[PDB]
Order: sequence, then C-alpha cells, then structure tokens
Amino acid sequence: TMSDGTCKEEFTVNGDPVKKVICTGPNDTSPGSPRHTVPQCCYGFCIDLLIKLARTMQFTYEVHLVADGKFGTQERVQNSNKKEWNGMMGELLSGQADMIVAPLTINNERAQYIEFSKPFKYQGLTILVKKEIPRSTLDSFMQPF
Amino acid sequence: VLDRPEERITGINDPRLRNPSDKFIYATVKQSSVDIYFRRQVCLSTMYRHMEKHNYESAAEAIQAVRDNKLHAFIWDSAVLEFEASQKCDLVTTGELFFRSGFGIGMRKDSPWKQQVSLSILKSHENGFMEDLDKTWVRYQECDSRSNAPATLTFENMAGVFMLVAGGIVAGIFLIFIEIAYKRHK
Amino acid sequence: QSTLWLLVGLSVHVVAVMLYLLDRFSTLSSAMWFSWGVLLNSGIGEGAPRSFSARILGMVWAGFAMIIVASYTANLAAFLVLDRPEERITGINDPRLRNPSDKFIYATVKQSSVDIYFRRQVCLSTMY
Amino acid sequence: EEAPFVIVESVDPLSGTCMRNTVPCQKRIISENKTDEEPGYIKKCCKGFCIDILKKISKSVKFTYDLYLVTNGKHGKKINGTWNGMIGEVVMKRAYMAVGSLTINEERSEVVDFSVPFIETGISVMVSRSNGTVSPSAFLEPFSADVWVMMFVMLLIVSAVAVFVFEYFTIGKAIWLLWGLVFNNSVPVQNPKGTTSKIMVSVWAFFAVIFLASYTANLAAFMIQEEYVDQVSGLSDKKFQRPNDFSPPFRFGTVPNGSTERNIRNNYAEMHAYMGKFNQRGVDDALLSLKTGKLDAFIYDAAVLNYMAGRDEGCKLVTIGSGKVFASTGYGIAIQKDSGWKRQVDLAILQLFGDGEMEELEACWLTGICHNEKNEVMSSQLDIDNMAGVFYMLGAAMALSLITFICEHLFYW
Amino acid sequence: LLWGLVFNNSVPVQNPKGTTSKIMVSVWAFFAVIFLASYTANLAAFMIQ
Ligand SMILES: *[C@@H]1O[C@H](CO)[C@@H](O[C@H]2O[C@H](CO)[C@@H](O)[C@H](O)[C@H]2NC(C)=O)[C@H](O)[C@H]1NC(C)=O
Ligand SMILES: *[C@@H]1O[C@H](CO)[C@@H](O)[C@H](O)[C@H]1NC(C)=O
Repeated sequence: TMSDGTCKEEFTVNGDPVKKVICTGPNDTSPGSPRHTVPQCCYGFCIDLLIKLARTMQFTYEVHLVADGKFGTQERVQNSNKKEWNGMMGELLSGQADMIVAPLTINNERAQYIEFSKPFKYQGLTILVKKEIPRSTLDSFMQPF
Repeated sequence: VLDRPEERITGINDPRLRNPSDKFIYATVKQSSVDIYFRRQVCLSTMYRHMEKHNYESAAEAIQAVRDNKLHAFIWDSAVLEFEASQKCDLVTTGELFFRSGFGIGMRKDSPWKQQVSLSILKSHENGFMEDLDKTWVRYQECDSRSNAPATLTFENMAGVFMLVAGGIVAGIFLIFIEIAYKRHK
Repeated sequence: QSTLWLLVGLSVHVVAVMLYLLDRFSTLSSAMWFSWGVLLNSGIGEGAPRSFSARILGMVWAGFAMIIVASYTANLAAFLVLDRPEERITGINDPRLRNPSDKFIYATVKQSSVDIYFRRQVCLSTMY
Repeated sequence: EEAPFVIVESVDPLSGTCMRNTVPCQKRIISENKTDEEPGYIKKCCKGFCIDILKKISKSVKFTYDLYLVTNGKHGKKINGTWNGMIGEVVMKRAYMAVGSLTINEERSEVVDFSVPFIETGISVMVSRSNGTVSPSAFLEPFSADVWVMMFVMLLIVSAVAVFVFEYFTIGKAIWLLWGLVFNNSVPVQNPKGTTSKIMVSVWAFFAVIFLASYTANLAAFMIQEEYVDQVSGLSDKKFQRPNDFSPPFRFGTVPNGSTERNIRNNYAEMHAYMGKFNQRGVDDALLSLKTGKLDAFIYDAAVLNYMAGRDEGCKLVTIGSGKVFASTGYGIAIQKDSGWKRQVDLAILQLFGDGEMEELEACWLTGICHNEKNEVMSSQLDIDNMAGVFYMLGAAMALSLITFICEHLFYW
Repeated sequence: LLWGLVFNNSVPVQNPKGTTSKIMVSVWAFFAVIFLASYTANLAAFMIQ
C-alpha cells in the first residue's frame, strides 16, 4: 500500500479502473521474520471474479493471504498420531475461512473433505525449459581444415 | 545442421524423464497437487525420489532459478506457466498436456452458497464474461514471438578472418618496403 | 514459374539500354553483350559504361544477379529435402494403421495366427 | 447414438449375441403401423467412449444396469415447460442416469443434477482447407545489418589505404575489383599493378571465397520456413456480427435444437434470424455441404469437430484452433436430483482422472491422421512481393543514377 | 574456356571472336551456372552419412 493506507489506483490500456482490495496476511517476509500481519492490497483475475460474484449474491468480506504459502496436502505431524491437512486447505478445514478463491486444482484427494464448484478454467500440466540461441562459429577457416 | 542442440523434450514419456541424471533437475512446489499426482504413480518412483530431493517453496522462485540455469526444467500448472513463459519472455514450453483437470472454488460441505455459486459460474461462462476477462489480462499481453530459425552471421564469426586482413596488410607494407629496398640494392 | 524466369530477360535489356542512353547523353550493342554476359558470368568481356556512376549502377545490378543465383542454388538445395516421400511407417501405433483408407491395404494369410491376434484385440476392430 | 462417444451395431451374424467388450443396448421401435401396438424391442449392442467410462464406474461402485436407447428428440429442449429427449426421460423417473454426448449449461442444471465434467468442450468453427504463402521478404537475414556495413566500410578503407601505399589509383579500379571479389562476377579489371598489391588482392579473394561460402550456407539455412492463416477471428468477427456486407459467408450449419443453438439465440439474435437457412442432417451433411461449396462456416460442439477434423481424408480444418473455443464447458453424466449416488459417482470419475486411465481412452478412441505433421513445402522464387521489393530497390537505384548524373553535369560546368 | 565455364575459375581467355559465337558461350555460361548450382546442391545432399 501507499503511505495513505491504500495503494494508488491505475488504469488499463483502455484507461479502465483496475479494481483493487485491501488484503492483510503475511509478515511481509516469510523466510525470516517473527510475524508482521501487515495490510497489503490485492488485485487479480480471481479478484475480478470475486467482485462480480459478490455483487451477484450480496456478500461482504475481507481477504487475507495464507500463513505459510503452501497450497495444501495431507501430512502426519511429528510427535503425534493425528494426520493433518497442511497449509491453506487446513486454514479452510479448521475454521479460519469460509471459502477459498485461488487457482486450486481438482482431485479426489482434496474432494474427500471439501466441496468443489464447477470448473471455471480448464487446463493441464506441462514443462518449462530455457531457450538457447547460441551459434557454433569456432575457427571457421580451421574447423574443416 | 550438425551443431544443433539437444532441442527435444516431450511430455511424460521420454526416457530421460525416467532415468534421471544429475545433469538435469526437475523440481516442483512442495505440498502441491503435482506432488500428489507423482506420488500416487506406480512406475515413476525413481523420478519421484530424484524430484523430491530438489523441490522449491514457491512458483516464482522456481521461475527465477530456471532463468538462472540452476533448475533445468520445471513441471507446474499450464495456465500460470504458459502466461509466465509467453509474457516475460525468451522462455518456452515443450510437450503436451497430460493431467487434464480444472480449477475451482472450494467450500466446506453444506453451504447453500455452493448450490448458488455453481449456477453463477455457469451463467458467467455463458455470457462470455470469462472470455473477456481472459482477453483482458491473461493472454494477448505478452512478448508474442514466433518459432526458431538457424543461426546467423555475427562479428565473432568474422573476427577470425579479419585478422588475416590487417595481418596481411602490415605484412604487405613491410614486404613492399623491403622489396623496394632490395630493388634499390640489386 | 516463367515469371521470375521472364522478368530478368527484360530487366537486363532495359537497364542496359538505360545506361547506354545515359552514356549517349554525356557502345549500345557492346553494352547489351556486356550486360548479358555479366549477368551470366561469361568469359566474354567488353568495355564498361563511360561514366563512373553508370558502371556503379551496373555493378549494383551485378550484386543483384548474384543474389539471384544465390536464391536459385538455395531453392535447389531446398527442393532436395522437400521432395521426400512419406517414408515413415512404424509398428502398431501409427494412426494410419488405425484409420484405414483405400489408399493402403494391409493383408495377411487367412486362418493364420496373426488373424487370431488381431481378432481378439479390443480397439483395432475397424482395422480388423 | 452419436460420434465416437457412443456407437450402435447389429449384433453378430456369427454368434447370436455380440462380440467381447460391448454392452447389449435395447431399442424400442414404435414407428410401425398404428393398428394395435408394437414396442419394437430389438436387442442391439453398443460400444464407445462413454460406454467404457460407465463400464469402469459400474465395477468401481457396484451397479448393475440395462441400457435403453431413446426416440423422442435428439438431446432435449424445453417445450411449453416440458422436456423431450434424454433430459425428458430423466425427469419422468424412467432413468436415474443418462450418459453419452451430453453438454452442461445452466438451464438443464435447473431441473437435473450433473456429475463432474470428464471432457472439456464448447463451440468452434470449421471451414474449408487453408493455404500458405512465402514468409521471408528480403534475404538479408544471413547476416546482421551491422555485420554488413562494418565489413563494407572496413573493405573500403583497406582498399583506399592499399592504393595510397601502392602508389608510394583510379578509385573505380579498387571499387570494382572489390565488388568483383564479393560477387565473383566478370569485371573490367584494369590497373593490375604488379607488386605486393597483388598478394593483397590474393588475400582479398581468400576472404571473398570464405565469405561467399558462408553466405550460401547461411541462405541454405535460413531457407527453412513455413506459413499459415485462417481468415476468421471469432464469433465476434465482423462477418458473423454483420452478415450483410458485400461478402456473404453464409449457411452456418448449427444443427438445430441442440445446445449451441440456444446459446446463440440467447446472445446473438440477428445471427439466429439470418441463420434460419442452415444444414439439418447431422454431421455428415455438414461435411458434405462444406465440401461442395454449399457453405463455408460450420458451428458445433468442439468435442466432435476436432475429432472429425482428425480422422478425415485430406485435411479440412476448424477455426484458428483450441484457443478459439467459446463458452467452454464439459460433458457430464446427468443423474436424477438429490440421489445419494452423486457423491460416489463424482469421486469415482475423479479417481479415474487420477490414475492416468483417461490416457488409454483418448489413445484408442480419439486420434487422427492429419491431427499432426504441421509442415509445408518451402517457397521457391515464387515470392512476387519479395522480388517486387528488390526490384523497387533497383528502380530507386535507377533514380539515384539519374540524379547523380544531373549533379555531375552541374558540377562539371 | 569450356573448363572455365564448368569450374568458374580465372582462365587465360584468348580469342574473343565477336560474333554469334559470343551468344553461344553466353548460353554455355547459362548451362554452366545451372550445372554448378545442381552440383553444389547434390554435394550438400550426399554429405549426409
Ligand atoms: C427440432 O425441432 C423440430 C420441430 O418440431 C423437430 O421436428 C419436426 O420433425 C419431426 C420428424 O419429421 C416431426 O414429427 C415434427 O412434427 C416436426 N416439427 C415441426 C414443427 O415441423 C426436430 O425433430 C427437432 N430436432 C432436429 C434435430 O431437427
Ligand atoms: C406449446 O404448445 C402449443 C400447442 O398446445 C404449440 O403450438 C407450441 O408450439 C408449443 N410451444 C412450446 C414452446 O412448447
């Protein structure tokens, strides 16, 4: 945010007003910090969809980022027997939230304990790798010589 | 043609992805869905171990490490990664989609808002709303670049023979000097 | 394509006569012989246009014809690879063996073991 | 019955009941004479994609099941607040579930339930085949412009200094000999001063032949190229939006009273009205009327259109591609409302997605010959635009010659 | 002169009799450049081994 409390607006290529929302959460530094539950400001595809959805359904809300960056998976903690849902999935299933709007995948492991909506963007998995140009000029007069 | 790089990486069938060597590293994000998929897979266990050895904490860190040639290949979602590649730029995706699934809002069981939100999402898919969102600020806002071509001529290619130019010139100056001196002698 | 063929046959003559008239303003036929030869890289030589800049333009057009012959040898080197037959048939995975067309026929011997194998195969029934 | 998702067949002229890996599907013909009655009970047997899906589901959660074809309406639409087709058969309690080619939208979900989608799909546009052209415009790519003029000035300066030191002439001499080195053409070779300068131009020719070998190889490399385009860019394109300009891209197929029909009607009314002249006989008539010239643009469910484009002799095509899919939704398994089966069926289909088994079904139900091998025969000197640009440069050179001759005439006197 | 046509080298070009024979060697050079383009492409092809 800007020092005024909010973060300054802006405009799209068409000069359209980008919606933004105030979202608290992380320590401003996850790796090394005690905690700093500081106010931030969010805006994104999901934020637009949330805005439209709420206007269509008369909500009122407040967004806060997750505590530890992880999406979520099942785990048996140390020094106990109860296997626990990690991360954001846990922040939902414990009682800290009432909904999870994010790029969340769909698979039966999650679908045991949560209810899913219909999909709102289809996709898959794929691999990324760096692209390299370099030519192979080396003693051009000498290599065939 | 001979000096073409090993520019071929396919989806999850290439033997390289199955017999891992420390020349390549394939990483993902810990506690992520991809980790579930790879764990509950029968004959990819070696790959799964070698991957579990080097995973990351967030997507952005892995993107950066690939930009710095520390991580050789990255296996993450398709929409996020496709935008990140086509946009930032001079990064590329290889292979076909395999774990075809979707995204979705989540909720604890039994809230009426589930039954409402599903209908809302369908209605929104009908009005092209999602389509214009995508066209707005998902795609079409990138380093839209074409395919590859063979290498061209550069100055480092010419330097090896430009030396013979100046070398021959200085040799010719000395040679004409000494030849005229000799013709002055005999 | 007879178009890239026929265009030079007129361009050479028109630029040659253009430079010839230029020299006339202050050799015509000799200039024609010269332009044809220098396009063809002939062992037939003659005198250059009188002025400096006319023969300058002549040498520019010469570089142009050089690019022309480079394009020609490149196109032939290309046609080498382009006219390669459909020389690729793999084991039983290629889609062609799965969506049969009357361009190809795959036959075996009746009452043979291969017939058993292909019959008791689930999703090769069309092929069978 | 539909495209590869569900197929029917005569049973078995050899065995009385039909082959392995097939399910017996009954049909009830009621189209005979109206004299007394005949519920036409014929036992045929059906096979295909959705059939395999349900054959695995039933073993996963222990159903049993008959199979029951339908007559009144292809898929289903609202009729005075009543439903025909499969949805009609579901709401009338005659079936818990309907399988096969079935879409998902809002209006159906209002009256029936829906499983989790197991194949994404949507709208798309198929047209006649497309063709390409020449991609490169000028053959300067074999070197950088900086390379080019750097070599240029280096050679010119070295030539001038070699002349100035050999005299210790006739600028045209040096210039023309240099250009003959770079072009390997016949040149009016004057002033062959016999001295070290000859060794100089010998090294010159060394450089020149090396450079020309490099240039020919580089052009041989850069000759590899391809091209393709499609002259439509979405349902929002002016043609569809304004189907009354000079160009009449016409007869959009859109087999009526399916789904894309009602979507179009709810979004683009005038398109519907003008689309009243269309194709009405499934997909085969669509492909035919496209092949003849009876129409040029088809609109239907992408899930079958991409398949049809795949397993097709020759190569027709759809619009630009997957990135052109409008109102993307997915197929489903419509079960009766509020049944307890819904959660288990959903979880089972997700289970199938997990263990990588949809790969097998896509592997041997959904593949095509032409759905691969993207390439083209390279472009020879058929490029009229490239050669025309080069010729325009030549004419500019002619004009420069005219102007410098005028300027020389001015500078003389 | 024929060998210079086939080899594109510098030759002691004598006897340039100015007549139709010049058109003859012009067609000669046409054939020669076509043949040399063919030869270089053919060697580029046969180089694969
Ligand atoms: C679309 O709607 C029409 C409108 O009813 C359906 O059919 C018609 O064709 C039937 C068979 O020939 C007749 O029995 C109906 O009387 C006739 N209706 C009218 C108004 O003429 C048609 O089956 C529906 N589906 C398709 C694919 O066209
Ligand atoms: C409704 O029924 C009337 C006759 O009762 C018929 O003419 C009309 O076409 C029907 N319309 C719909 C939408 O069902």
